Amino acid sequence: EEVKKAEESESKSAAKMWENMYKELDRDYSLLEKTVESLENMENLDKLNKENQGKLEKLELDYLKKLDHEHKEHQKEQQEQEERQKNQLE
Amino acid sequence: SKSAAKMWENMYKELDRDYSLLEKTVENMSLENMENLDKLNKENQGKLEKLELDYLKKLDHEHKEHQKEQQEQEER
Amino acid sequence: LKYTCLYVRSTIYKRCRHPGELRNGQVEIKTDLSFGSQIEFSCSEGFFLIGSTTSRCEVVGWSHPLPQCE
Ligand SMILES: [Ca+2]
Ligand SMILES: [Ca+2]
Ligand SMILES: [Ca+2]
Ligand SMILES: [Ca+2]
Ligand SMILES: [Ca+2]
Repeated sequence: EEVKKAEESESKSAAKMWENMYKELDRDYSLLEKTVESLENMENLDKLNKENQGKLEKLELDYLKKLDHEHKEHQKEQQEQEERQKNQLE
Repeated sequence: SKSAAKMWENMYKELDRDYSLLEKTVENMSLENMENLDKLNKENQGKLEKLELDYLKKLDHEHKEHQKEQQEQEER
Repeated sequence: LKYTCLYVRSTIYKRCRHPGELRNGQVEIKTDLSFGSQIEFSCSEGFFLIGSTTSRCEVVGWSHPLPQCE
């Protein structure tokens, strides 16, 4: 007879249990629902592509400057050797 | 009360299962983004090497051109 | 073809927060707390319900707030 009072007491405390841990997980689930969106990854890949392209452009310009610098000194050295054979006075 | 306890148990068990699905969804998305960034840097480093290879090959070609230039000037 | 969620989901239903506890009343959950579901409100004996009788998880949040009993 007293069992029925124990079943309703256990069911009431169980109902207040599964509801309470739902409230805690429902608050944590909202933090997981927000961190899903996506934009942080799209912006991370876009930010790395800009820095990587700034490296390819600064290196290519530096190599193009050195290649143009070499050709300038070669054209000037050949013009100096020409002015030397002209002076070489006999 | 028994029906109330079973409802909140079934609603938590679904909240717990969906939480694990969202956790694995963000874990796989975070790992795929790291793999995409690794391929971006690996594809990059291959382009830096191509710039250095072309720079050295052109600089080496210019040295050989100046050798054939003087040899052609001495003969002429 | 790359699609997008209209709902929340790496290649399901969105969920509304807990509705709270209705003082001197009862909050009946018909299905779950997800998008599209609805809840019902009732007041105790001798209490008039001041506000909405139902509320739906609309596009997410509850369409109607918590009613009042007296
Ligand atoms: Ca993420
Ligand atoms: Ca380099
Ligand atoms: Ca030639
Ligand atoms: Ca409740
Ligand atoms: Ca009444």
